Amino acid sequence: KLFCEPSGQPASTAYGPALTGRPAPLGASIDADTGAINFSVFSSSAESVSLVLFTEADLNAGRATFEIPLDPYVNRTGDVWHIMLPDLRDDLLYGYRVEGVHQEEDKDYPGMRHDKRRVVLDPYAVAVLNRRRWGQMGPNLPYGEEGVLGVMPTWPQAAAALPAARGSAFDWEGDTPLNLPMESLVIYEAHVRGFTAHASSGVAAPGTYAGMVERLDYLKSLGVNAIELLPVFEFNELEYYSQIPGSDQYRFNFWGYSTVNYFSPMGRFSAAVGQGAPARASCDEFKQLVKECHRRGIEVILDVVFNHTAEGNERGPTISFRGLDNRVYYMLAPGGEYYNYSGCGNTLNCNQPVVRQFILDCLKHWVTEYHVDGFRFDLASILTRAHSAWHPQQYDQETGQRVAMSSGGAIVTAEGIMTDGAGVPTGYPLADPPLVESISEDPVLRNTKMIAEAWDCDGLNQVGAFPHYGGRWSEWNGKFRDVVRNFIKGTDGPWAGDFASAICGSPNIYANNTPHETDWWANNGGRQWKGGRGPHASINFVAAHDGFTLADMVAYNNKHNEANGENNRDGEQHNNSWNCGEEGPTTKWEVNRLRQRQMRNLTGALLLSCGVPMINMGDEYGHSKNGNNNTYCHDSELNYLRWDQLAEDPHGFNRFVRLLIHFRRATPALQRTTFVNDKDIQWHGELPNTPDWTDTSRLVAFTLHDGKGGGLYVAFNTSHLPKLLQLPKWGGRVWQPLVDTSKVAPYDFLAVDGVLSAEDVAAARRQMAMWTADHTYPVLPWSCIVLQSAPEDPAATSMIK
Amino acid sequence: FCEPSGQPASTAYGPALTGRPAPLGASIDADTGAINFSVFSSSAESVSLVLFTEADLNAGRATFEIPLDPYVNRTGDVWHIMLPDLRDDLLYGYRVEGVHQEEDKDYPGMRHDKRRVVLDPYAVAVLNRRRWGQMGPNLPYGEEGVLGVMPTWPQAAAALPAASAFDWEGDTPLNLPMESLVIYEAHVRGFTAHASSGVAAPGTYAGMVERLDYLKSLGVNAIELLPVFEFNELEYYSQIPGSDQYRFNFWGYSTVNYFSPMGRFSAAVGQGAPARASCDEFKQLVKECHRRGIEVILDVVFNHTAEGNERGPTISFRGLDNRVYYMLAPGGEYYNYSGCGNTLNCNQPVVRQFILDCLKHWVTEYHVDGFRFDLASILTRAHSAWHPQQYDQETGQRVAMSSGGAIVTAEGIMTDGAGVPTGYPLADPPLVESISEDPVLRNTKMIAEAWDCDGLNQVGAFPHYGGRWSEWNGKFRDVVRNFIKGTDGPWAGDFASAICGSPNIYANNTPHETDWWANNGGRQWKGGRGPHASINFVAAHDGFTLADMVAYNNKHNEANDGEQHNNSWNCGEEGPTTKWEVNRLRQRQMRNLTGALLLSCGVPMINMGDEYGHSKNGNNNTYCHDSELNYLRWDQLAEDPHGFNRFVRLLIHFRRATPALQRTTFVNDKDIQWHGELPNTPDWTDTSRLVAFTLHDGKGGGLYVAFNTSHLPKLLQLPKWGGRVWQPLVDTSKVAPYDFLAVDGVLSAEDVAAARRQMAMWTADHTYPVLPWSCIVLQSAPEDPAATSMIK
Ligand SMILES: *[C@@H]1O[C@H](CO)[C@@H](O[C@H]2O[C@H](CO)[C@@H](O[C@H]3O[C@H](CO)[C@@H](O[C@H]4O[C@H](CO)[C@@H](O[C@H]5O[C@H](CO)[C@@H](O[C@H]6O[C@H](CO)[C@@H](O[C@H]7O[C@H](CO)[C@@H](O)[C@H](O)[C@H]7O)[C@H](O)[C@H]6O)[C@H](O)[C@H]5O)[C@H](O)[C@H]4O)[C@H](O)[C@H]3O)[C@H](O)[C@H]2O)[C@H](O)[C@H]1O
Ligand SMILES: *[C@@H]1O[C@H](CO)[C@@H](O[C@H]2O[C@H](CO)[C@@H](O[C@H]3O[C@H](CO)[C@@H](O[C@H]4O[C@H](CO)[C@@H](O[C@H]5O[C@H](CO)[C@@H](O[C@H]6O[C@H](CO)[C@@H](O[C@H]7O[C@H](CO)[C@@H](O)[C@H](O)[C@H]7O)[C@H](O)[C@H]6O)[C@H](O)[C@H]5O)[C@H](O)[C@H]4O)[C@H](O)[C@H]3O)[C@H](O)[C@H]2O)[C@H](O)[C@H]1O
Ligand SMILES: OC[C@H]1O[C@H](O[C@H]2[C@H](O)[C@@H](O)[C@@H](O[C@H]3[C@H](O)[C@@H](O)[C@@H](O)O[C@@H]3CO)O[C@@H]2CO)[C@H](O)[C@@H](O)[C@@H]1O
Ligand SMILES: OC[C@H]1O[C@H](O[C@H]2[C@H](O)[C@@H](O)[C@@H](O[C@H]3[C@H](O)[C@@H](O)[C@@H](O)O[C@@H]3CO)O[C@@H]2CO)[C@H](O)[C@@H](O)[C@@H]1O
Ligand SMILES: OC[C@H]1O[C@H](O[C@H]2[C@H](O)[C@@H](O)[C@@H](O[C@H]3[C@H](O)[C@@H](O)[C@@H](O)O[C@@H]3CO)O[C@@H]2CO)[C@H](O)[C@@H](O)[C@@H]1O
Ligand SMILES: OC[C@H]1O[C@H](O)[C@H](O)[C@@H](O)[C@@H]1O
Repeated sequence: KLFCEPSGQPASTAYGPALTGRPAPLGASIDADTGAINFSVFSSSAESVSLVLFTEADLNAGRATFEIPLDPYVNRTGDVWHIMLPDLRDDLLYGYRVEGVHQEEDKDYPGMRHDKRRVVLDPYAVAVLNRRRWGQMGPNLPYGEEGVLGVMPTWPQAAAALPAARGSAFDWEGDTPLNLPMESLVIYEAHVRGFTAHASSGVAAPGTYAGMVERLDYLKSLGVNAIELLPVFEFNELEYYSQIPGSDQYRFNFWGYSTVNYFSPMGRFSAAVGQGAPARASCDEFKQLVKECHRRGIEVILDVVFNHTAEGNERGPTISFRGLDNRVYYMLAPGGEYYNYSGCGNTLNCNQPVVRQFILDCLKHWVTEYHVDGFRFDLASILTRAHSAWHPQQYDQETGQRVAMSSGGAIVTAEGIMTDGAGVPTGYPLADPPLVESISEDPVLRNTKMIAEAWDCDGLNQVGAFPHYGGRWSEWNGKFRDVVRNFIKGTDGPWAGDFASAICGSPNIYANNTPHETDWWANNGGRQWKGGRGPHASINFVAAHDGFTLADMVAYNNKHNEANGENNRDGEQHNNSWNCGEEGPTTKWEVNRLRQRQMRNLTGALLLSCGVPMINMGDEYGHSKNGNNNTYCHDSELNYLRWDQLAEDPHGFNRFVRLLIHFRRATPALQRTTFVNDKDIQWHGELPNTPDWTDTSRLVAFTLHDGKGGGLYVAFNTSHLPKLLQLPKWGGRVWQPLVDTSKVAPYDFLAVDGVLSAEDVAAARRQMAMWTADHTYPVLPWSCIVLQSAPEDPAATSMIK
Repeated sequence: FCEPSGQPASTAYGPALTGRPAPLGASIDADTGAINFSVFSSSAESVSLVLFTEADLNAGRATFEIPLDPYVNRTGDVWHIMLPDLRDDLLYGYRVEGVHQEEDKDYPGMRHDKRRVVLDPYAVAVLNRRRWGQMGPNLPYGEEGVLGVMPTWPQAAAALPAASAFDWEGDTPLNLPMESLVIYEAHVRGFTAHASSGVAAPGTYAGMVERLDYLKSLGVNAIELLPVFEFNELEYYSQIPGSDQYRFNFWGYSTVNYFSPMGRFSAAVGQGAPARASCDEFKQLVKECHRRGIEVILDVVFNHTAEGNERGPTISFRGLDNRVYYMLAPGGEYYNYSGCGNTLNCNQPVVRQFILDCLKHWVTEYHVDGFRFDLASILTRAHSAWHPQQYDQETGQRVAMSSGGAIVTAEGIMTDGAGVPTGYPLADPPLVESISEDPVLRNTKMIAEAWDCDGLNQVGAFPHYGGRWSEWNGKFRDVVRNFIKGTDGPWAGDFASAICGSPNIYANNTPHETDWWANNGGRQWKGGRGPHASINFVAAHDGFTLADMVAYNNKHNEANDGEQHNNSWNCGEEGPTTKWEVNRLRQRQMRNLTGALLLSCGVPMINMGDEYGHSKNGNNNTYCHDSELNYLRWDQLAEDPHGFNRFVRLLIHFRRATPALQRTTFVNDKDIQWHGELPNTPDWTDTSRLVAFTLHDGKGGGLYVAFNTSHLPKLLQLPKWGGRVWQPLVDTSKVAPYDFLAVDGVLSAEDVAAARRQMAMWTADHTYPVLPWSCIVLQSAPEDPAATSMIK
């Protein structure tokens, strides 16, 4: 009955005799009055659970240091196994050896995959230790043979770190989440390793959290106020380890979309872990990073991958969920086959109530413990899909043994199709997925920003209609990307009209609510989610870590992923790109000229649109992956911030981008929570108020008011020919040049900085005064301008100085 | 030895000697040191030499009078006397007695009056009134013994030769190749009269010297002076109803004496110095021009004199030999091809020789470099001849002759003695021939204003004697003015020709169907000349200012005549305005006209003031105004409110630095090519508003030039020259100083490089945007792909 009562297992050279303990909280926690360590882990299906303890030396030799088997009657309440250890030695790490049935051993129990030869990881582990250093192979052991822990050299035994002692807690120094209004954000999408891994970073600890801190100043000076980190939860970079043919380079799991543990920071991004620090060092190093971001005005948004795990399918390794309770954690068919909506091996059983709670807890854990500001949910559609349910295992009354069940205990239709227990066939996209409801409504998370990549690998696309619970979710707007890429490169079809919509924050998606005639989601489950949102629901992007780099969108018609080892079958097939006249690096002046313009024209579309822009690390200076549009597996300069190329800025593109960011941020009209109307914005062409929406259009142009008598004139000429634009006349006022991608840098962006003085800017405005007074502006093919309304001053046409 | 001629000595000289007829004028006998006086009159009966102290001259009174013996003191029609040991501070004239036609109708054309004392045509210096605008004395003119005509025309006298020659310090005329000239038409008083000039002696030869560095810095290498031969600025002295101000003869197109420099442009004469002081003041001016590589070209007026018609004053020729010196009908009426009252008898032999002697004088004595011939057509016309006077061998008295001795046809029409009707324009005028062939003048430039007031126009075919003559090209003016304002018609085509040095006017051997001169007297002159035959101008002292032809549709001459068809456009409003679009457009058009002028083959001339936007407030004939209308506004030049003076200055230097525009032969199709919005696709239609051309430098480089005269802007596809890109230099659509991208005190070489780079994407695309009513000049340069990287 009582938690303090000893449970029978004897003391050791490193702990007191075990006590009963408690179900809550899940994970390992410090008991407050005794100082002891309570362990709690869920499994509905395990027959036995042992807590396994390791020193690092023993961990590395594939052996346990101590084992404590839990009594199934004492050390268990419902489905939560638990035990407590006083005087536990700090140099020890922990896991669980879970015994039960496996389907390959007995057909009658499909979905069960217990294996006592493995020691599995606590899902709620605060920190994980296995391999200390990025890219370091696991130790050479006789894996597979009796008594040795670990799957293979690329998957050695891992273990969880004990909770920190009372009195030892992080000095936040009064740090808090920043809660910046969403519409005010400029998101930079970044990878922790790649941010400083290149020799040119010059940081003390390349490719780490601490390293990232040394170069955070550059981001603040760039004008960014949010950073979105690619997956930061423990993953195994050696999981795709193999040789690249034609090379001695080896491929890795670099990006990290394959999560081993969701509660622990990636240890092989921690400088301290590389230097031999205890496993929790990653925790405090990550905290430090978040503190440093916040000091600099930068929010932290974590890319989280709750739709599949590193365990893959049946052929993958057993490291956590599979060996604890495979039927609970993964989405399974009645035979035990893994659903593969992720396209990565398995699908997490998101709406199953234990799993739901896991995810809730996880998000609260990162917000509360690490002061994070938001999450970006990889393939978020899978979080809408209905789970697989199994009946609770029924045991024999007299015998105590295990009783087999109709359909293995899978809850099915009369036709055998799998079900969520509540009458919904497994996989069905729910209009009201209870996981998403809980995320949207949990008080701990109420000021936390949520962003959905609203699609998955089974062709489900929910953009415009992700279950958003009152405007509580924004979305990666891939239609924006497609529209901007198409319109800017110069293309027939609806792209001018669509581009104008993109510029306005895509009201055609988020405000409008009449669905496509053949779109099943929008006509059914998504129906109620279709309006009731603003332009800030749209995360706008032209490029991401996925797909072509900005520079490569203008240098490559086609992808070149041969080095990825899926023989070019991977990555986006339709990039809507144009090489500007020749594939890859060229010597032709005409083509390079054009690319310099196109890069800026695309950036202009991005930073001059309503909604919320996101920039892919590197795109702000011309970064190239040599035409590889899916560099998930390369630990090389293809995925690193080129501090050397940034400094060089050979055509002044970084200056242009920086300055446009700052300008965007100084322009309230661009940062809205409600959609612009005809008083806010007007559309033009070669003549004022005469836009071209035809299929052959190559021009979109508009005025944007500032509600103080001023505003901007913006134009995108996507023709192969130059044009003379007649500008709308605002009485008493004249348009003044600011942006012009026709001009060689620095005259492509007329604002004061280290390169152009106030005098230089005024001189450059006066030069054109005859043109602007005339309300006439010449534009180059494939070019972009931004002008500002100023009070007319007839003295502008007299001699300058 | 010259025999004594019998006249007594006096306090001022010794017993007179006979003297010689040569040289004409007053001169020093090399043998005795005596002053020899010589003077032509075939018609006179008596001639007395009259001498004046300055005091006596001022009081209308002669100090001495020496009657000449008609036998001993005369050889042929030349009267002469020598006076030894003459007080050199006296001045001289002649009292000439003879018949007058009003006192006797039998002698039409004779206008002797012995109450007058007339000036030596060959006078080296004249004294009459010492200061500009100074009224003559208030004498009882017309009464017995009082000399002078009225207060505006008091008695003049001529100075004697000096017995201390000027120090030229090796000065010679510069003999610059004609094709290298940029000419500045200027007026000696107007140049420094304005308070802002800040000179010691405003409005004088000495004052002009003090500001010549301005002209050198401007890049001008020839100055053409409005008439510096003595004239009477009080000829038109009269009050202007509007104002306090009086009307003058300001410009000076009404000469009193052709051999004397205008005394009232001399600071020294105005200060009481002897009359000769102006000779040295003028020599100093020429010397100082030459030190600065500036040539001196004199505007000369040999087609008429200040004596007007029969209602004007007898001061010189009329009283000496009216019949010789003036073009007369058989009743003694004054032909008036000049539109001024008289016509000088240019091709009669004594007259011819006078003009020639005059030109030689100014070249030899004053080191002048060239002449501009006012209404030069008049010098091509046949003169009027009269039989030599007949006297009774018995009585000695005059004999009347048939027709008054006029040499007429059977129908009574006047003739030149050799069968040509008086006034007929000659293919081979001996005066123009002599000018063209005389060795003294062989390296002297000659410029004809080849028309006159009876509608004779000879441009394209002035008798030029192997290209010895250039001409004011009035076609250029009209064409450039019409093309640049935007005007339907043949203007684009004519403008292209104007740019080529007007070969349609000077090398075109095919004359018009109707033009008499070209089909007859001028036929032999219709070719054999290069573009340097054409003196190009957009404006001159006559007509509208550059500024004003862009600000006024119609003239405004109330305060006074003046051109009626000006081909101007005010750019949207008459005169001054606050409308911004008008002022902007005027600023461009000033540059656009000046560009047409300075980017054309031939020889450009700039009218004083037009390099800073000088205005005459819409008055297009300011001949009678001694005021800031005709003064160089040093204050306004200093202000340069929209950088127009800078623009002009640079354009002039750039032109001098461009051999391709300074030619003695005409451009062919290898030299120049004609483009439009597309390369090699010009528009010659009646609605054309664009002319553009490439001009080779002979080294693989060259210029792209274009004038958009449309009201709409254009995009221009430039012609692609392999391995090369066009760089911006001139763009009249850019606000100064970016209208002219050249290094000076305002733009660094850094500034220029950066201005060029800005546009590297436009030029590499071979695409150039131009504003309406604008003009650009680009410069072919080797292609540098790195131009489009960061300027840095
Ligand atoms: C938003 O969303 C997406 C997705 O989240 C992001 O997309 C990017 O990231 C993706 C994931 O990184 C990436 O996809 C690529 O990887 C996945 C796998 O994660 C691939 O998925 C398919 O193919 C794999 C591999 O064929 C299948 O895996 C199954 O089979 C293998 C067995 O072949 C199992 O591997 C396991 O066992 C092997 C063998 O024992 C282990 O390898 C070991 O031995 C080898 C030699 O024999 C050695 O080479 C190796 O070093 C040893 O370790 C291995 O470690 C172990 O995992 C799997 O477990 C099993 O599931 C999948 O079933 C199948 O779906 C894709 O094809 C790849 O493209 C995307 O391209 C990225 O774009 C996106 O970025 C986000 O925005
Ligand atoms: C090249 O080509 C041309 C021409 O060379 C240049 O053109 C410019 O210069 C022109 C010449 O300066 C200028 O023309 C203007 O002036 C001329 C004359 O020089 C005019 O010619 C016509 O009209 C006049 C005036 O009616 C005629 O004059 C004749 O009659 C008058 C009147 O009697 C005579 O005047 C003489 O008599 C009176 C007697 O009392 C004297 O006046 C005095 O009393 C006045 C009051 O009662 C006082 O006010 C006055 O101050 C007193 O002195 C007068 O002084 C005296 O001379 C004339 O002698 C007699 O011939 C002409 O015959 C007739 O042809 C033009 O009409 C004028 O426009 C042009 O406008 C310029 O553009 C050009 O610049 C070059 O490219
Ligand atoms: O140069 C003359 C030509 O220019 C214009 O066509 C260009 C397009 O604007 C430009 O986007 C690109 O088109 C490519 C598509 O974007 C790409 O998806 C793929 O299909 O290849 C196309 C080119 O190979 O390039 C073309 C021209 O190269 C203009 O639209 C034409 O009308 C014009 O004749
Ligand atoms: O005026 C404010 C208005 O701006 C935006 O509307 C523009 C659209 O984005 C744009 O596509 C275009 O719409 C036209 C279609 O493209 C065309 O095919 C045809 O059907 O006509 C449509 C209407 O013109 O132009 C509109 C502006 O007229 C924004 O989307 C609006 O919500 C906003 O109110
Ligand atoms: O290219 C060398 C050539 O240039 C100049 O000739 C141009 C003329 O100046 C210009 O008027 C124009 O002539 C055209 C007429 O206006 C038109 O009405 C019709 O008759 O055709 C004419 C041309 O075909 O163009 C010519 C250039 O062709 C200049 O006159 C010469 O010095 C030189 O030979
Ligand atoms: O399912 C995968 C795909 O879904 C969506 O249709 C997106 O447009 C695409 O970018 C994404 O990768």
